[PDB]
Amino acid sequence: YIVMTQSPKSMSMSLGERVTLSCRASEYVGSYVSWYQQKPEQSPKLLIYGASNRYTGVPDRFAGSGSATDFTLTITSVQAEDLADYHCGQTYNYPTFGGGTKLEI
Amino acid sequence: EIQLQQSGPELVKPGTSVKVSCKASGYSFTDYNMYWVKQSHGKSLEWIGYIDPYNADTTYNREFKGKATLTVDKSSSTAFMHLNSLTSEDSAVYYCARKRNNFYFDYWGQGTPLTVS
Amino acid sequence: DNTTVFTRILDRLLDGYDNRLRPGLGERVTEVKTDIFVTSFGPVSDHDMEYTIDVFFRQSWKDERLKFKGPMTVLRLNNLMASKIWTPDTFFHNGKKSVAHNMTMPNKLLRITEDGTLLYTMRLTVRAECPMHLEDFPMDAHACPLKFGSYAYTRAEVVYEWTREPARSVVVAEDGSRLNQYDLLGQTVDSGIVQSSTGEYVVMTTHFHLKRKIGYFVIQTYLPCIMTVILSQVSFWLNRESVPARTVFGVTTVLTMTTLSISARNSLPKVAYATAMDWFIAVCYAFVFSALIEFATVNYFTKRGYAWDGKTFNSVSKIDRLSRIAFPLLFGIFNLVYWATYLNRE
Amino acid sequence: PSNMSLVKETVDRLLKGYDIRLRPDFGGPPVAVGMNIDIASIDMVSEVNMDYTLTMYFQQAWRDKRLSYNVIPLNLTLDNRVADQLWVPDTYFLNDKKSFVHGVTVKNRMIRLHPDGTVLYGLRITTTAACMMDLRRYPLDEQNCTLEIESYGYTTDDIEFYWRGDDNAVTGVTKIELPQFSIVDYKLITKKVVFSTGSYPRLSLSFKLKRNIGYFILQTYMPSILITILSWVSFWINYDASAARVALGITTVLTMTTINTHLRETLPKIPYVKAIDMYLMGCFVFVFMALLEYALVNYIFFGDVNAIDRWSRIFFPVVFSFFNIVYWLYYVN
Amino acid sequence: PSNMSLVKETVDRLLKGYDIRLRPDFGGPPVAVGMNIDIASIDMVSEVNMDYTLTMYFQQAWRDKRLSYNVIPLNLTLDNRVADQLWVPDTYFLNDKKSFVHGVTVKNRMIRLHPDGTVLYGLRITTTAACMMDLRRYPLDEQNCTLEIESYGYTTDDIEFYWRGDDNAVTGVTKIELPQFSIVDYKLITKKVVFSTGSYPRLSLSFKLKRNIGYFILQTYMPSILITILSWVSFWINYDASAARVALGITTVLTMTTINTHLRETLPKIPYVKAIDMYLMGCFVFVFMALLEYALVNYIFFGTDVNAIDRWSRIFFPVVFSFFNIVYWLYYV
Amino acid sequence: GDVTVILNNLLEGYDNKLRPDIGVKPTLIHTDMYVNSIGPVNAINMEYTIDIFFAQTWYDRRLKFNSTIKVLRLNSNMVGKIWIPDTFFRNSKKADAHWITTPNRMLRIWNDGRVLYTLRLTIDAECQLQLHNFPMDEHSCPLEFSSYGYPREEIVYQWKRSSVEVGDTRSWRLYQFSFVGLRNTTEVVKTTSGDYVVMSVYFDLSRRMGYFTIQTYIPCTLIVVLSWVSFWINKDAVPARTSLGITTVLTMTTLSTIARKSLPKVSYVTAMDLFVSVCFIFVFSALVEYGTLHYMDSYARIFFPTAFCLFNLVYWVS
Amino acid sequence: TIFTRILDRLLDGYDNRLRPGLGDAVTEVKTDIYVTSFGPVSDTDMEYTIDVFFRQTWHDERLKFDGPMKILPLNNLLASKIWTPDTFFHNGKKSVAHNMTTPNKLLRLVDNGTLLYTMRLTIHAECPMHLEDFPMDVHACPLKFGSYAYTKAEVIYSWTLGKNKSVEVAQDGSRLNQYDLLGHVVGTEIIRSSTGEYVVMTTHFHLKRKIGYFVIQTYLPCIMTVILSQVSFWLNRESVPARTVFGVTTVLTMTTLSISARNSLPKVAYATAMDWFIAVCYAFVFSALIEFATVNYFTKRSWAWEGKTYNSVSKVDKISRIIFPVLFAIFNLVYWATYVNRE
Ligand SMILES: *[C@@H]1O[C@H](CO)[C@@H](O[C@@H]2O[C@H](CO)[C@@H](O[C@@H]3O[C@H](CO[C@H]4O[C@H](CO)[C@@H](O)[C@H](O[C@H]5O[C@H](CO)[C@@H](O)[C@H](O)[C@@H]5O)[C@@H]4O)[C@@H](O)[C@H](O[C@H]4O[C@H](CO)[C@@H](O)[C@H](O)[C@@H]4O[C@H]4O[C@H](CO)[C@@H](O)[C@H](O)[C@@H]4O)[C@@H]3O)[C@H](O)[C@H]2NC(C)=O)[C@H](O)[C@H]1NC(C)=O
Ligand SMILES: CCCCCCCC(=O)OC[C@H](COP(=O)(O)O[C@@H]1[C@H](O)[C@H](O)[C@@H](OP(=O)(O)O)[C@H](OP(=O)(O)O)[C@H]1O)OC(=O)CCCCCCC
Ligand SMILES: *[C@@H]1O[C@H](CO)[C@@H](O)[C@H](O)[C@H]1NC(C)=O
Repeated sequence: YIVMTQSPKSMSMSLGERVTLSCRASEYVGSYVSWYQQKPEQSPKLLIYGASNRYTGVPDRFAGSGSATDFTLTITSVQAEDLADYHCGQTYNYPTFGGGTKLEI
Repeated sequence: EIQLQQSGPELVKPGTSVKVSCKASGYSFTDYNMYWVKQSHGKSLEWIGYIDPYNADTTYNREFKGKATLTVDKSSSTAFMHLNSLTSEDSAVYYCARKRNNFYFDYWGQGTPLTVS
Repeated sequence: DNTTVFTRILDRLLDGYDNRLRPGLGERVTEVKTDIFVTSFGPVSDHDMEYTIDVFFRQSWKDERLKFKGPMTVLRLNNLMASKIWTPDTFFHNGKKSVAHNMTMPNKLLRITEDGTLLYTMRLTVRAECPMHLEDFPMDAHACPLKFGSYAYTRAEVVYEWTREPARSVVVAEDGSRLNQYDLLGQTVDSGIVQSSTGEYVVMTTHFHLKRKIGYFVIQTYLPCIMTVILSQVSFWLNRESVPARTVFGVTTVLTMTTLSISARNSLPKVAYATAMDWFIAVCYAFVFSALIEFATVNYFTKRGYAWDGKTFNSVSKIDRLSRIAFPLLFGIFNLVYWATYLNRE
Repeated sequence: PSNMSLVKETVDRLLKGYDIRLRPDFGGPPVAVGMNIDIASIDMVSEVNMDYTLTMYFQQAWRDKRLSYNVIPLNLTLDNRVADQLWVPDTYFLNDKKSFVHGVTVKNRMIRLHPDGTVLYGLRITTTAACMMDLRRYPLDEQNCTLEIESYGYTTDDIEFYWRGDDNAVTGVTKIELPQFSIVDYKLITKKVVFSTGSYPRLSLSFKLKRNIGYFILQTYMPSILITILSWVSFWINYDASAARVALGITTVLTMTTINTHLRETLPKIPYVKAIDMYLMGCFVFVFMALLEYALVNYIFFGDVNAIDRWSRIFFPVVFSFFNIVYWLYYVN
Repeated sequence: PSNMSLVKETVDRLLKGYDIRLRPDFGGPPVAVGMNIDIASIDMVSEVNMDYTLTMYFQQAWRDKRLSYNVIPLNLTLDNRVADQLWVPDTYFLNDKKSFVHGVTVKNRMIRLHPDGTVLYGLRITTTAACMMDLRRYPLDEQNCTLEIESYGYTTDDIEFYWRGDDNAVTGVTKIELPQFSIVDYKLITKKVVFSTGSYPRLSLSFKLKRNIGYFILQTYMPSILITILSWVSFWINYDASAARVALGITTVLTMTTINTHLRETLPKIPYVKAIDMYLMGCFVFVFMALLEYALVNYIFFGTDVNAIDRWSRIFFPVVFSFFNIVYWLYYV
Repeated sequence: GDVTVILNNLLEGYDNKLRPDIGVKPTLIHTDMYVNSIGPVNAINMEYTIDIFFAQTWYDRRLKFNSTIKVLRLNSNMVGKIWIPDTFFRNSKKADAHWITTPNRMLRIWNDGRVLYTLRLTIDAECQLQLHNFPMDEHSCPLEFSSYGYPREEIVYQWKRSSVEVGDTRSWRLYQFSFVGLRNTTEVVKTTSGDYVVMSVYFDLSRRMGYFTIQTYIPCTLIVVLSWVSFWINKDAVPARTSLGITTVLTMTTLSTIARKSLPKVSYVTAMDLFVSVCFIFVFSALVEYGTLHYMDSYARIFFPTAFCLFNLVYWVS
Repeated sequence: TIFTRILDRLLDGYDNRLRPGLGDAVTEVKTDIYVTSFGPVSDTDMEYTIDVFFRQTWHDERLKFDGPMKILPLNNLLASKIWTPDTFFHNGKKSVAHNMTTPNKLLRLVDNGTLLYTMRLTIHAECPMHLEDFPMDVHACPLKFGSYAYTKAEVIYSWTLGKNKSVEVAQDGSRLNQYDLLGHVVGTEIIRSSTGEYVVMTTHFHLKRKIGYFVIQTYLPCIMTVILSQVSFWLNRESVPARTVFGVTTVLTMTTLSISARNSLPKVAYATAMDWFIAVCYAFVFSALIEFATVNYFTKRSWAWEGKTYNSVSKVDKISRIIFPVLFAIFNLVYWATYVNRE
């Protein structure tokens, strides 16, 4: 299948600081890439779909973009509730999620 | 509103079998597929398989081909996953994920922890 | 009476059915799950920057007005029913001129499942524009697009979808390849939004990744070009005193390259930039022209008009002897640099 | 006139309540549709477009119990415009790129209802059918071009095909005169091809077209032979006549290049050497070596010589004959 | 489904009693029709046929009071088959030679009724419009091709045209890429042309198209220049080498003629000499004088001074050729 | 009007699907043809275009009317409303009816039920050309036609007295041929669907060699004459003799190729292909004559022109 | 709605299969043509294409109305619901009635009942060409049209604005690349056929071929080729290889010119005037080679001039270099004079 690789395994960004989360695909996935937020003991919640669009009822601080095989999720200013693990998936083929990326202060 | 409610916590021993269900509400079941996802403790999510509820067609991951079976009840909105020949490596939390489009998984299940020991 | 049961079902489906209004008009978006089974990837006309493709263009959408209950789950119907129902006004954005085959009858199947789902498939020969950038031609590869979407309905009215995983929703028949000078390496599919003068529209893009085969152009162009370069460099090994013979070599060889250079362009569009073959032709033109200029230089210093017999005789020109080894090395080094630069790109 | 009234009400009875949407035995077993073809001509075989133009009388017979009549003892042959009021198989030719039914003085079409219920449905169709020709042996090639008769919408559970008469179905093949080919064989096949939408019945009429080597011998091989034979006259010319032999050698070499380009211009831009190319390249190597023969004689006298010409006089014909024998045997057999 | 039933009643209400034969405000003031184009591509600008193919999303907007609805708050986009049940302007392109609406998968048309009564009527049209090209400066020519959009049956007393949005109406002209052209400017004009039947509203969409000279260096000028330069090599060859110089000279004269006729067979049969002909004529004179230069040298010796004509012609010919170019290029560039 | 009520009476209860006297007797049809212009004869595709006012006549008992009006001359609007014979042309590759400004059809009905039906057609009929005396070959190109569905028991055709009324031949598009004569026959051919009566009109077309003589033979003959010039040229001029020889040999290789461009790709030698080949032999012999001579000349000056004209007499007599 | 009330009454009880005044008189169809563009002329097919606003005016008492508008411009679709003359072009090879974006037709019912029915048509009509004087021909290409079914006793055609004002050609509307439209003359005749008598309207467009294109592509190459052959005379007579290349190249050049010339021309046996010019040019070119052959015949020493007897320039060469450019000169004068001076 297609493996998704989150380059920064962890971070230590401060509250109110911009943070970038990178996601790489072993091969083409088109715009079919999405980001989900996994708090501890909580199921994933979709934030970004299509590699650029934002799911309805989501804060505007979550901004994501990218091209083929290069996808980034950027948070302009993180809040207390924004500290959680992040998974980038691909649905151009049989779905395969990448390793989680977690944030610290 | 939409809400997927899975079975719940489970306790089992190697060699037995366990069935975990994924009820769906708020939308017609046959409209959209239902994907099943596994996540070990502190590990990346893994895709097991999905079932087309209308014609009950199924597609399985090669890693989980023959290890799990996907069945669906059209009358009562629920997707069922059955595991057999359980082992210690299969102790994880299992989610069921609706697919609204070919872009994203809209609504995810609560999550069903699995313990093998 | 045996078929009267199904006649009364079809009559009920179209009773009060307005085929001008889409499903969910004013209620929901009409999701059209599409699929393409390329029965055969037609020829690519680089001259017109277009390619032909034969497809079983499949479209599936839910139409709640066409729910039925009966002794069968899937009504298999001829095209005559299709014109009675609403179908998506799908068109091809880069389509130049396409044919909906209808011999013997309209090549369209229309299956209505009991839940209202439709499977509307048609056989088309789509002649689509492929904007071609022939910078590396003939060692070039093109991602010829096949864009399609609703002509009238905006994204708020109809949205298009792939019926399977996007990688698995465009299938090419195993023997379905009518390409002569191309190889269908594969396809990649994407879905985007195009902003137009009328509104926002969903566009389903399919990039058939074609790589040209240099087999034709190697025989047709490069070998005559190379053998013309080697025909010219035969003149170096002839005696300088043979002025008409070496002169005939240069003029004929240079004349040949002009014919070849004109000939090569005739198979291409009249692009205003030089292609990779143009530089090869230009260098080959330079190498034959230099081989005539070299002879003209030798003829300049040819102090005598009579060749060897059996009374000083003209010596072999140092320009010839250097040109004997220089021009096939320089010409060889050019080929290595030329071929390595273009062949090793991705 | 009384019989005309009886025939009128009978045909009116058949088409009254007739539903064109449902096939014969809808919801029942597949309707067995017979097929028989009478080929009128094969107009032209196009390598450039990879197709052949074929004109035929495509007759397909099937049984419709709704169209069975008993009162009159005769086979009605109705006006061809009635076919638009009757269910007909949605037969299509998968290979076709541009096909039509003739339309002068009326639509060239036939309907004839038999008392049993059998419908005999004939159309005069011209088809340009795709035939991907493996031209590696061209012009010594045998092209197995097919006409893939297949139902579009109806699966094997809804329709069935058969050649009405195993080989009595297809007629007129022997009377076809092709200017460039000769139909060695024709085969009739029934099949079931599976698509993602289901399994469908297939009839494949294959023609084992064999190229007429006579035409290409006149246009392609003989000029190459004559030019290659022409280039050999250089070996009897004295070495000092550089302008003559060089002009003679260059003209043959350049003309051979023009010939190679001209023939390939008439053919599609194929990526593989054909049998003609293997011959033209072989001849091209021979005329080119004839040029390099002098350039070798020149470069030993100026930069023994008589013997080099003497051997070239004999070997170039002989070793070119061996090229022909090896060439013809490999491709003819 | 309830909303769709409401939409069904509204659409059926409009077409009920709708006279397709009578234009909006028939017998009243002229109906103002709004054109706006979106050039999808300009294909095959043909000098031989004096026409260019132009694909476009030709949109016409007019107010049809009979098609005003107030119950539905959204803009009804109806199926393309409804256009046949509606009055549309009888718009035609006066210089259209061969045109069609695209018809795959359906008829490429748009009908979008707006609540106020506006009707946005879109068509995807490929049209081979006629453009009489003044090829005197060809290939250095800026061809001013137009699309003469006019109403056929309705005079200015019955219909009026207006670019909707003025110069914003036509879009996509910058994105168009032509292999041998560079669209430099496009202008929109609104006229009123008078025929014997009356005065009619005319919209002329003039594109000023400038030819890309770069292509013609590769295939036309540089081969001519190189051939012209190649002919000068005879000046460097000794006079006694009659066979060499004459062979060089005579080949140059012919190949220029073949190039001249090579372009003329790709070009229409027009009487006026073109700039390419002027350059080829100039190139023809130089090569033809280069041949006559030897013929002068030949008749001077065989009929020190003989060297002088060679030397002066050696440098004068490149000079006067360069002056010919500078005069040529300044005149045309 | 009086005519309108008559027309409504005729079509009332008229079953357009059923032929006149179906199951009672075969419907006799009379066909007469006025060849407006025989289009170009396309030898390459083995076809020719023809423009005709094809008129066919038959009696329909349902279309009899008694009135002071003796005939109803009508436009093409009536054609689709009444039973028309399903006549098709058996050798037509493609056939166009004319529709500008309106469908080019004519229909007339007499009191006795006689119907005269005429329509203008452009027919790209197929003519198998036998190419052995090309371009001195004569062809009898046919134009067959019969009912497509109705067999001999149902539809019968019979030539009228004015069977083929060829018009002014001067206006014809017959560029290469001269229309020599017209013949028409009638025969019954058996098909899988039954026996059908076929009417074939033979147009005997004789080719004019004047065009090809100046365009093909004279260039071939002159190039042969060019080869003869070599003999008078001094043998010592090796580049000149060879240049004259090679250029003429290679020129005929081009003339042989272009000679085939105007012909169908047939698998046999035509007379022109025979003519160019022997001319090829002459020039090749001329070049070979110098090749032997370099390693005699006076004899070639006589034998070559003597042999060439000797071939011409036997060749052109055939 | 009022204009719909009037417009539907005219079609009520209207039989479009019958002429106006059938059995009572002869329907007169007054015709005028506005040539929007005299399209190109195909010599090969003996046809020309002409884009036309074909206007027909006839009186129909069934289509008279009393309404607020004295003239009713209707949609083109109403033309199919009313009787129109079944006009067709006797020499029309192929024609197109444009439908982009709708049928390019206009239909106007004047209050008195007169109908104006105009169509935009492209007409490939036959133009039998007498190419004897090609490329300097004057061709009167006819445009014959008339009714197909209705005999002279039913439908007669006239010119609405008279003979000299019923065929108007737009001043700019000339797509003639190779011809000059000198003018047009219109006439009417009656043709007898096996089905009856019919009125035929003939419009002769007089076309003069522009010799300029052929001056450049064939005549000048022929003249320069003829000049090139006559270049041989000035060259040294011992230069046999150079002279022979001149002769063979020029003669073979003429063959290409002759074949290419006929390539544009149809496959007729008229033996056009260009053939005489090409043939005479061929004879001049061929005779130049024969002149070299006779020079070569008596060229004895075969050693070129040096500074050991030397050859003298042949009297044939001295006379050839005079007579050839004079005989071709006078041949041009007589040739050009005869063809240009013709009406
Ligand atoms: C597969 O698809 C193709 C295309 O999508 C279909 O082909 C088209 O089918 C339509 C519908 O049947 C045809 O329309 C008919 O056209 C008649 C005039 O033909 C001329 O104009 C058309 C313009 O459409 C041209 O295309 C034609 O040329 C082409 O076709 C002919 C064959 O028709 C070929 O021979 C040519 O080589 C071209 O390829 C012609 O130039 C027109 O008369 C006709 O309308 C009359 O009949 C209908 C019948 O329902 C009436 O409703 C209507 O009112 C007309 O009736 C009046 O006129 C007749 C004339 O005599 C009178 O008898 C009546 O009494 C009445 O007064 C119809 O509109 C179209 O020609 C055809 N071809 C095209 C578009 O190229 C195929 O059918 C379809 N199926 C298959 C199996 O292929
Ligand atoms: C564009 C291609 C050419 C551009 C090069 C342009 C450079 C250029 O113009 O060449 C000049 C020079 C001339 O040498 P050339 O070729 O003429 O050879 C000999 C030379 O001229 C002697 O001087 C002559 O003897 P002499 O003493 O006078 O009595 C002898 O005559 P002969 O005794 O036999 O009777 C000549 O054969 O060439 C070189 O030396 C090699 C240069 C490197 C050449 C390598 C270039 C690739
Ligand atoms: C028509 O009327 C005449 C009387 O003039 C009569 O002789 C004839 O038989 C009638 N024909 C019919 C009714 O068909």
